[PDB]
Amino acid sequence: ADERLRINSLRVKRRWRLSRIVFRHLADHGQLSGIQRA
Amino acid sequence: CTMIRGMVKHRAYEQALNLYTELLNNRLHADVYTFNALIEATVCAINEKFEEKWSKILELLRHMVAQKVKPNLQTFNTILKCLRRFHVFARSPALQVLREMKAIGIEPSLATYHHIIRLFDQSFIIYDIMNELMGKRFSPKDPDDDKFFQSAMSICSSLRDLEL
Amino acid sequence: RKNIFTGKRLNIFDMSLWDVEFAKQLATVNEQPLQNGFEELIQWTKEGKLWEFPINNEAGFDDDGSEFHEHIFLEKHLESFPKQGPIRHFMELVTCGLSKNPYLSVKQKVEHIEWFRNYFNEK
Amino acid sequence: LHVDVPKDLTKPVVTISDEPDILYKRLSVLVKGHDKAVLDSYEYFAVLAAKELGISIKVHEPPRKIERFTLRVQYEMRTLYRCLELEHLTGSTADVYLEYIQRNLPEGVAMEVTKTQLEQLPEHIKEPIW
Repeated sequence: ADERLRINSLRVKRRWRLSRIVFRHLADHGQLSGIQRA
Repeated sequence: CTMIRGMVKHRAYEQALNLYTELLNNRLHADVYTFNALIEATVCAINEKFEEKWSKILELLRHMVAQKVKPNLQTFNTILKCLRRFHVFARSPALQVLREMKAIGIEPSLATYHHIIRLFDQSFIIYDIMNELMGKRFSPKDPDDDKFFQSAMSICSSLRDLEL
Repeated sequence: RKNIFTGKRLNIFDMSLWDVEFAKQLATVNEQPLQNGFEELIQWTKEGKLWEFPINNEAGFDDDGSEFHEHIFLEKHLESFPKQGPIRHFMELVTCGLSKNPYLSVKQKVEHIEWFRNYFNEK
Repeated sequence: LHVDVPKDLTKPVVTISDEPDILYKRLSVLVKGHDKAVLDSYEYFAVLAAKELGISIKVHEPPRKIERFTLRVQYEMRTLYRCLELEHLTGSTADVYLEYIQRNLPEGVAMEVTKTQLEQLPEHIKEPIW
């Protein structure tokens, strides 16, 4: 990370880390905290 | 010292006494725990009557003072546990041991009273022990401390006293 | 009619793994099961499993005992670089950037500076 | 326990040090939750504790926030607030009160405690350097 940054300096539901289908499945069951569908 | 403690732990009492003798022959000194182990070995030696064993314990204690080694709680507790095995003959020596241990400035533990009570329960000493212990808070000092209350309760059952 | 603590006494005195296991088996005589929830919380707190209250968000972290002057003034590590050239400009900027980094320790900042030193030395 | 009661109890050891205590002018405890009933119950708990410990407390309700996001299938998240301002409390009283109310923080509720300590000017700044 540091090494690659140094040279450069000189010059879907990824929010929850779930598959987009799965987030629906979890949220419908009420499993996610505070995710109420409206 | 460690060799003696090991043999005493694994019931090689005669060998422990012998190794104590070459320990003395080497002009070396023994520690407190080894003296406790030698007390255990002396009492567990077979074919000796109470008087000779008690004299041998006194002789070990004389050696211990001669070596400038100060006794601790475990020494007196070992003496009383060892002494439990000799039933009625042991009662006055048990009081003498407790009085000496108090006089030297070592505080009694629960295990001490446990051993004394179990020696006499084979009985009014429990009243004096309770009178001394009332209101006092204890800390872990001896492995047999947890056995005190049980034994004490047994006394209360044998005497049939509810206030105790 | 006299208490048991008065009478004749011996009168003979006047005033490694073994120790570890001895202490461990002393620990046992007062080893009882937990009696309620508060005792369980106390036991876990002593074991360190539970957080301390009130919460301190920087608990267990001291940043190697570093001081602010070690984080904010990092220009002492630029002495071996050119003192008035364009490299001085670039390194002054780099140390300004590092001094405004709250996520890095002093060691990481100085090793960044050392990497820059080495890279320029080769070039 | 009708008869069998503990005869004496080990009160914890609280030693009065010599170092002077911290002084807090204000202490704002903002509790956030997905449920208004939990926040109301926690408000009642905290207020009762504050009155009994002698701390001066004032409660209000900051505005609710809504996060709406569509994957059409639409989801929503509610964030409700309750702000408890304690005033004129020392370091030890504040610390113990916070320990209590944070150990008793209900499920799903977070806290943000802002402490405004009172301090004096450094002796270096009392007069200019000559």
